[PDB]
Amino acid sequence: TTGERPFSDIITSVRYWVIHSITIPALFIAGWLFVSTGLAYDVFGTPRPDSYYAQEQRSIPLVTDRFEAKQQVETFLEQLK
Amino acid sequence: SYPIFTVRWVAVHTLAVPTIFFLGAIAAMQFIQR
Amino acid sequence: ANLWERFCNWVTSTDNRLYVGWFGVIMIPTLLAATICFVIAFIAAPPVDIDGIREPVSGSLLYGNNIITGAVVPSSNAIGLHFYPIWEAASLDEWLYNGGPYQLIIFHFLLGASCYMGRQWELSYRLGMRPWICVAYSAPLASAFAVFLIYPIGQGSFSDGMPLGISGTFNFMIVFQAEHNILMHPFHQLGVAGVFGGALFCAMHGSLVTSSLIRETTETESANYGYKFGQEEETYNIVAAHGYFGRLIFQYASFNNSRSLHFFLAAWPVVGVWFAALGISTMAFNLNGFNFNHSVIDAKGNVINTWADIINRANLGMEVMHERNAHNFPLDLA
Amino acid sequence: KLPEAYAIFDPLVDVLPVIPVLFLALAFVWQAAVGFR
Amino acid sequence: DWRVLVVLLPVLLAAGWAVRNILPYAVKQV
Amino acid sequence: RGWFDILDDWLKRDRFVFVGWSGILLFPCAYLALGGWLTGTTFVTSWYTHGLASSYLEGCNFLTVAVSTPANSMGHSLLLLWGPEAQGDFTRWCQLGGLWTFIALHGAFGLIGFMLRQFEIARLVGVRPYNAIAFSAPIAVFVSVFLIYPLGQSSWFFAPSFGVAAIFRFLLFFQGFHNWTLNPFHMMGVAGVLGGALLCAIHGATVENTLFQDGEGASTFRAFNPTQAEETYSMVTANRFWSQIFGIAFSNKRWLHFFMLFVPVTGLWMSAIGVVGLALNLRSYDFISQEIRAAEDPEFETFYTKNLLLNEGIRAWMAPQDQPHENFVFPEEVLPRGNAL
Amino acid sequence: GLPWYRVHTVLINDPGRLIAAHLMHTALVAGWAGSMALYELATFDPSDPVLNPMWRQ
Amino acid sequence: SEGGRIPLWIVATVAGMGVIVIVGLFFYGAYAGLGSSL
Amino acid sequence: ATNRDQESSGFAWWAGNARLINLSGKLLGAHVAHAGLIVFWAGAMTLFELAHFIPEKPMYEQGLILIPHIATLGWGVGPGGEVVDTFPFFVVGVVHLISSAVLGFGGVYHAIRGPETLEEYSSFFGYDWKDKNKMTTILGFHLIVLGIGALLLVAKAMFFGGLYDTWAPGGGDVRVITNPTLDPRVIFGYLLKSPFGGEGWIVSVNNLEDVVGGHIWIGLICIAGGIWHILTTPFGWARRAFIWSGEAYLSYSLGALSMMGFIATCFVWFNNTVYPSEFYGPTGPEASQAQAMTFLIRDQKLGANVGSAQGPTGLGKYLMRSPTGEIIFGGETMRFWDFRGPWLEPLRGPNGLDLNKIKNDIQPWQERRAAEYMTHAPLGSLNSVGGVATEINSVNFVSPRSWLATSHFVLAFFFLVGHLWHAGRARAAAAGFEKGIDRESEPVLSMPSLD
Ligand code: CLA
Ligand code: CLA
Ligand code: CLA
Ligand code: CLA
Ligand code: CLA
Ligand SMILES: CC1=C(/C=C/C(C)=C/C=C/C(C)=C/C=C/C=C(C)/C=C/C=C(C)/C=C/C2=C(C)CCCC2(C)C)C(C)(C)CCC1
Ligand SMILES: CC1=C(/C=C/C(C)=C/C=C/C(C)=C/C=C/C=C(C)/C=C/C=C(C)/C=C/C2=C(C)CCCC2(C)C)C(C)(C)CCC1
Ligand SMILES: CC1=C(/C=C/C(C)=C/C=C/C(C)=C/C=C/C=C(C)/C=C/C=C(C)/C=C/C2=C(C)CCCC2(C)C)C(C)(C)CCC1
Ligand SMILES: CC1=C(/C=C/C(C)=C/C=C/C(C)=C/C=C/C=C(C)/C=C/C=C(C)/C=C/C2=C(C)CCCC2(C)C)C(C)(C)CCC1
Ligand code: OEY
Ligand SMILES: [Ca+2]
Ligand SMILES: [Ca+2]
Ligand SMILES: [Cl-]
Ligand SMILES: [Cl-]
Ligand SMILES: [Mg+2]
Repeated sequence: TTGERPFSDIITSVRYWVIHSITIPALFIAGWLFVSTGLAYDVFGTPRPDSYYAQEQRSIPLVTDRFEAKQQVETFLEQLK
Repeated sequence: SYPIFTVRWVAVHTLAVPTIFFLGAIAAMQFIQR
Repeated sequence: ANLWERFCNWVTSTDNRLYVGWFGVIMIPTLLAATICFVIAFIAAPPVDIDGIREPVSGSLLYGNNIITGAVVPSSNAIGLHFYPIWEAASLDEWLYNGGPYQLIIFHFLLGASCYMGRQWELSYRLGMRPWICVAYSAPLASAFAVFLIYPIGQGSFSDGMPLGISGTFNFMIVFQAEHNILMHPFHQLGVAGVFGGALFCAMHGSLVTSSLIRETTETESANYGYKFGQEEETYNIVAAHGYFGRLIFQYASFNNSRSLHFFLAAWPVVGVWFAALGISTMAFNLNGFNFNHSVIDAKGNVINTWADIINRANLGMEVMHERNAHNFPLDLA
Repeated sequence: KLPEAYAIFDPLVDVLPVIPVLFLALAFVWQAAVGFR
Repeated sequence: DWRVLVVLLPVLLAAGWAVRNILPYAVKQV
Repeated sequence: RGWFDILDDWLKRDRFVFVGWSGILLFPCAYLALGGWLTGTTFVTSWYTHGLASSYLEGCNFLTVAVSTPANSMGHSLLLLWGPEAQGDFTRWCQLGGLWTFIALHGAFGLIGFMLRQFEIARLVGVRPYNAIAFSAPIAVFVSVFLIYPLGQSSWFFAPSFGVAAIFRFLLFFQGFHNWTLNPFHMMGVAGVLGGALLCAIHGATVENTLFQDGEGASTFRAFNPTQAEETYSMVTANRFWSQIFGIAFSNKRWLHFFMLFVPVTGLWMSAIGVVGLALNLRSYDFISQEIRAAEDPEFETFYTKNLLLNEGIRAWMAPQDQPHENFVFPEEVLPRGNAL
Repeated sequence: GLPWYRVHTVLINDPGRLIAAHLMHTALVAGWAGSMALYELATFDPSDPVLNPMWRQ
Repeated sequence: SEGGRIPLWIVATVAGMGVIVIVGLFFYGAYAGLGSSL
Repeated sequence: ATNRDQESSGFAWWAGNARLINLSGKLLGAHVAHAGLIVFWAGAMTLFELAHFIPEKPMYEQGLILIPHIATLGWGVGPGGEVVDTFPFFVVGVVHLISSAVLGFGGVYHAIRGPETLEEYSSFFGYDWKDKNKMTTILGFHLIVLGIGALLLVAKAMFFGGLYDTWAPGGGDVRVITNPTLDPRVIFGYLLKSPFGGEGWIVSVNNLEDVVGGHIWIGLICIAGGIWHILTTPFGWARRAFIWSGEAYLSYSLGALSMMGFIATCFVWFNNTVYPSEFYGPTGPEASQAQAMTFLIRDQKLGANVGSAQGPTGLGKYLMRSPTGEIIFGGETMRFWDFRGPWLEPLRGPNGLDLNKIKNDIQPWQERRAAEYMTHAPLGSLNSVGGVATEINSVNFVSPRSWLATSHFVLAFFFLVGHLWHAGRARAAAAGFEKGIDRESEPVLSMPSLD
């Protein structure tokens, strides 16, 4: 052994489950809402199913300049009106 | 007799907390429609 | 002792430099035939019409191949799965044109290797060993069957059996990807975990045992002289090795049981390769890799490519180009 | 489809073929309960 | 941004909760 | 016994997970590389770099998610969050492929950390550092495939993208463009990995099947004491068995295990050398004699020329979607196709 | 005895013979440079720096 | 609270079933909505 | 709790059922319970299929493997294999399901309530593995039972409805078998055929007469063998050739099952008589041939002379010769010229595909069939996307021939592995070194050195 309490002990203790029957679902719900609110989309810049193309466009918004790439993506985004 | 907030505790949780959050996210994603 | 009794005792004798045994009785001639025919063919066989479209492919050294390009070429598509022994041909010239050497070799070899496995059981029995080395060997052998017998049965022709050659082996893999998307097959994936993982554990076991060797030599001599063949004492400190590895990860990820550990060392690559063989064997009947072609779709219905679609483009390249003169109809159904 | 009268059990019937597999899992539960002695 | 408070409210409620439940043993340890 | 040495004391405590001086490098870099991969494959697209969906959020599955390489236009930019491209914007950074370089760099420093850990722990326990040494092969492969190869090529774009399907595409690309299977360094790699797996299998099975009966059980795992002095299996019986089965056999245990280290490590190292070659397009693509003969003689065919036809198909059919920055437009009529297909 | 891959370790505690081995290595490298230069001279065509410079050759 | 109150085999079974549940959900997602090809 | 830990039994939990080897009662329970599992899956899977079954779609578009088995026996279908009444299917499911309760019950009883050993209870039901006589007797019993089953197939075919006959004159239909093939020349003739192309061993059987006759022969042979083994005990040479232990017997049966699995794989992959393509979909050969047929028909409607059309290779584009002369379909499907099927045979004459028949006699139902079979080739992905690996998502289809063939090759393989395992272990155990080498009696150490 190396001093820490056995996991066998912990995960079968009543207390552990009192704590984690709260904390585990809490987190889970938080991740859920992170998606369902749409927050994720905006945090990582990921296209919603209606934001990959404009209505009549079929050209991928490929980044083509290195240093003005940011303005390029911003333009690509404004292109969806 | 036993400590609670060991190095092991930390390691365990830096892995486990994000994992449950992430699984909640992916769960949610399963009901997204085009 | 009578003549048959003596002969029996020689055959099954534990003292022959190379064990014969009853499986060896079949193994030795079949493997000799396959071997001889293979060497002569690889050096000197004329071009073979693999795809039965009178487009003979040259596999031998004398006919323009090196070691890397050379091959004993699979028998003609016109033959399909028909048995094509030498005596079915009107002449050796015909036999060679139609790829007879290939059938002679893969059948003699398959029989011979199956008997190799049996013989491993047999000697293990004669020496008072436990019997399952042959089970380990069943994995590479089943693989051999998969690419030389089973896949041709599924596809209806020995012309799709793996070629006996380096570049022909690559030909086989590329066409297999084209038609079965083997890379996206979970059994090929398990096979890769079997060989990558086997290689990992090989290096890891080797390195751990090497790392914990007990000091028995000087710096001016090889440490290998510190082990003597047959010595009863183990030659490395497994406690020190376990201490190392256990601390490298965490204690209960490590093996303290040499038997458990060696059993793992056998089971992981063997099982993995079993799934590889079964992969080839079931794609033999056209149960293919995952097909997520055009699986992601935007709100209007535009296809959004994933990496799966780029894989699909590559597969299309292979598909349209392979056997460029052999298809007259739009669907490559075999 | 099943005869109309049994339509009620359609969900149940969608689930039945898997029940054999549960037995394999059950063997493990049982084993865990006797500590894999 | 309301979505960050809506989403990361369960996490901070879990943290506050477990802090409440483990506080005496944590103080005893520290 | 000053702060340095007190710190050293703490670092080397024998806890559940050993930390060490090497832990300081290793744990944050490994954590951020794994976390980068999970974050990316769960939430981040590849629309603006490859025109690909690559996350769970978009509808990809475990096989098709990936953290994709950045746009070809980014070149070999470190692509730092605070760099001239993202300029501090976390979202734009994700959109530009910042996560790729994040994961590759934190990953490389993590691997360094892990090897340092192998050295450190070996030195604390008093064993020879052969595990670290063996681990030089994983390092050679990662550095050659993920750093050197794209550094020879136009940009990070052509590095492998971190995902299952993505890696499969990397393989297929390497076959079509580099004829990688023809490369004798790759072939030595294959020999090293398959030989390695073989040694794993055959050694494990041999030990398991020349065990001494050391207990009464039919399940013979308990009949071994981790502290025992005696060999648990018969090296002599093993040696005779293989000598009679295969012709030759190991007689020396030390050599056996050294060999087991040598074959896969060497294999991976050779494969690395090959990829360093491919970084420059220094391929083993053709046999010149082959091409001269085939060019002059339209009846001369080998599996070598067959595979080249396949490669040409791969290039033509995958290039336009796989290399979007080139704006390839290949009209139907120019696509290489055999009859009917 | 010493295995083949260790034959050179005999230099580890002999600064003289180590310096000597290093002198021999330096000799071989210099000799390689000189030889290589001579071969390039025997084969180089100086007649056209424009369409046949050294790197084409 | 004391370690050992809840039987490890019950914890094993429940955790197991939950794993089967979430992976079940994910394979259900293969056929519904995004990634379904429909 | 007798023999229910490692300490007492010798066997670890993962080899747990090896603790049952000399506990005849409990092992009886395991067996009856397992039989219950199998009957359960049959019934439940049948009802599941039936619920998910749209009668106007072909079965093979609906991922069915059991309803096809029921239809082949002639229940529920009429001409062409059209589903005319689902009820028999229903019956077959429910009855199987009901039965699995009974079996389950018995299993569980004998498993955990009944006598743990049967020998002290009944000398009739108790057995010793080493008891060669009793073994051959039980074997005999079960041979009699098997014979009875094969005879039940015979009786279905001859006295209770008949079987589905894809070869029936005028179109596939359920037909009564009145004149089964009884000639041993034919029946065992099949057994002595090469397994290679154009021969196909027993897989080649292509008429219901040979099937019924075969099963008659098998019924008698099995009952007679059954009685034979009930009445005799193994002969000397038998005694000296075999390992007589539980694990050895298991190993023999495992080898047999491997053999049978491979055979069933080939059966479902090539045969379209006992696996009618109406129910199971076309064989691979069938579909490839069907493509050839389909484009011959198309291009010939467009005014092409398909007999003289030379392809790019110099071989005919539509028609060419087999290595023995027969006129066969061209393109890659040249490999499949041993294919035979009711929609193709009206175009076949003594020298093979007949050109005048092809020009003048192709009926619309033949075009239809060729199109259907060409477009339901047994190619498809693991997530059931119909078509070649490069086909886009749209068609939900993997042939039941693929499903069945692949499943049974896997099971045949692992069962071969299992036979190696248990045969080798049976040998070592019988000889007494299954647990390892006696350090003080290491056999090799008493052998002369190799060199
Ligand atoms: C088809 C699968 C199958 C079957 C039929 C069996 C059967 C058996 N096993 Mg095996 N086993 C299996 C798979 C199976 N096992 C697997 C997968 C493992 C690895 C986990 C094992 C590992 C194992 C070990 C280590 C041992 C056994 C033992 C046994 C025997 C006694 C069990 C007992 O009395 O415990 C008592 C069990 C209970 C009291 C719980 C209830 C069990 C019943 C059967 C559940 C009934 C549920 C059912 C739905 C009810 C329907 C009723 C209705 C029809 C009226 C029994 C014959 C033991 C043995 O050999 O003893 C001599 C033993 O030690 N097994
Ligand atoms: C009729 C068929 C049959 C029968 C009656 C037996 C019987 C036996 N086998 Mg054998 N065996 C068989 C076929 C059979 N085997 C096959 C086909 C193989 C090749 C894989 C083996 C390989 C084998 C080995 C290596 C060993 C045995 C052993 C044994 C003994 C103990 C088995 C046990 O308790 O396992 C308990 C059951 C388990 C631990 C569960 C197995 C888990 C499997 C691998 C999962 C398979 C996945 C599933 C099908 C699909 C996934 C479902 C999931 C997602 C829910 C027992 C006499 C042991 C022995 O030697 O005893 C003397 C032993 O060591 N068998
Ligand atoms: C299939 C294998 C099988 C075998 C070899 C046995 C053997 C035995 N059983 Mg068990 N049992 C079984 C299955 C089996 N049973 C099933 C399926 C059930 C649930 C119904 C039971 C429920 C059961 C109970 C409750 C008891 C036994 C008992 C016994 C013992 C006394 C037998 C006797 O004297 O009956 C005499 C035999 C007859 C009166 C004739 C039987 C008539 C048969 C069943 C008609 C159908 C025959 C036909 C072949 C069935 C085909 C089924 C097939 C389609 C699946 C004997 C060891 C007794 C025992 O263990 O004592 C301690 C006992 O009390 N059995
Ligand atoms: C469940 C099926 C089954 C099983 C397990 C047995 C088992 C046995 N039988 Mg029995 N038998 C059976 C059914 C069965 N029988 C039936 C249905 C009949 C009526 C036909 C008989 C008639 C019978 C007789 C007359 C005798 C036996 C005998 C025996 C014993 C030794 C047989 C032997 O060594 O075979 C191994 C087989 C051989 C040694 C044959 C030669 C080996 C060649 C190489 C086999 C090649 C097969 C080939 C690969 C198959 C491909 C297809 C082929 C047709 C071309 C053994 C206990 C003998 C005995 O001891 O009785 C007490 C005996 O004299 N049986
Ligand atoms: C003979 C075996 C067999 C065959 C040929 C089929 C075939 C089919 N099934 Mg059925 N089924 C089976 C057994 C079989 N099943 C079993 C055992 C169950 C209970 C779980 C079911 C319950 C079932 C349901 C509920 C459904 C089907 C459906 C189907 C159809 C779609 C198949 C599919 O998508 O699979 C997907 C493929 C996989 C999941 C791959 C499995 C890979 C396995 C796990 C590998 C195992 C390897 C080995 C055994 C492990 C050994 C370990 C080793 C170390 C030794 C197809 C016709 C579907 C249908 O279309 O109905 C009309 C459907 O809805 N089946
Ligand atoms: C990037 C970045 C970062 C980081 C972040 C992090 C650190 C994260 C982490 C994260 C995480 C950490 C996550 C996790 C997740 C997890 C998951 C999501 C899982 C899942 C799982 C599963 C799904 C499972 C499955 C399975 C298997 C595997 C086998 C067994 C069975 C089963 C099937 C169950 C920072 C901020 C610094 C900066 C910026 C950038
Ligand atoms: C004595 C004397 C003299 C002389 C000298 C001389 C003359 C010298 C020479 C020298 C020389 C003349 C040298 C040379 C050298 C060389 C070398 C040293 C080389 C090496 C090589 C190598 C090493 C290679 C390798 C390889 C290969 C082969 C393949 C590819 C890869 C590689 C590159 C690796 C004088 C008079 C002056 C004076 C004094 C005295
Ligand atoms: C021994 C043993 C074992 C096993 C066991 C077994 C395997 C059992 C089985 C059992 C069985 C095998 C059972 C069965 C049952 C069944 C039932 C109970 C059924 C019922 C049914 C019903 C009630 C039906 C209904 C209906 C109708 C009538 C109509 C239609 C619809 C429906 C479906 C609703 C284990 C491993 C656990 C472990 C321990 C030992
Ligand atoms: C139903 C049917 C049929 C018929 C069938 C039959 C009639 C069958 C028979 C079958 C048979 C009749 C089989 C047999 C088999 C046999 C076997 C499979 C054998 C085995 C053997 C063994 C295994 C042995 C071994 C050994 C050796 C070799 C040496 C010494 C040692 C020992 C003894 C171990 C047909 C097709 C017409 C049609 C369809 C339906
Ligand atoms: O792949 Mn593609 O698919 Ca199996 O047949 Mn049709 O073409 Mn050809 O003859 Mn070798 O190969
Ligand atoms: Ca919508
Ligand atoms: Ca008897
Ligand atoms: Cl090709
Ligand atoms: Cl074609
Ligand atoms: Mg979805």
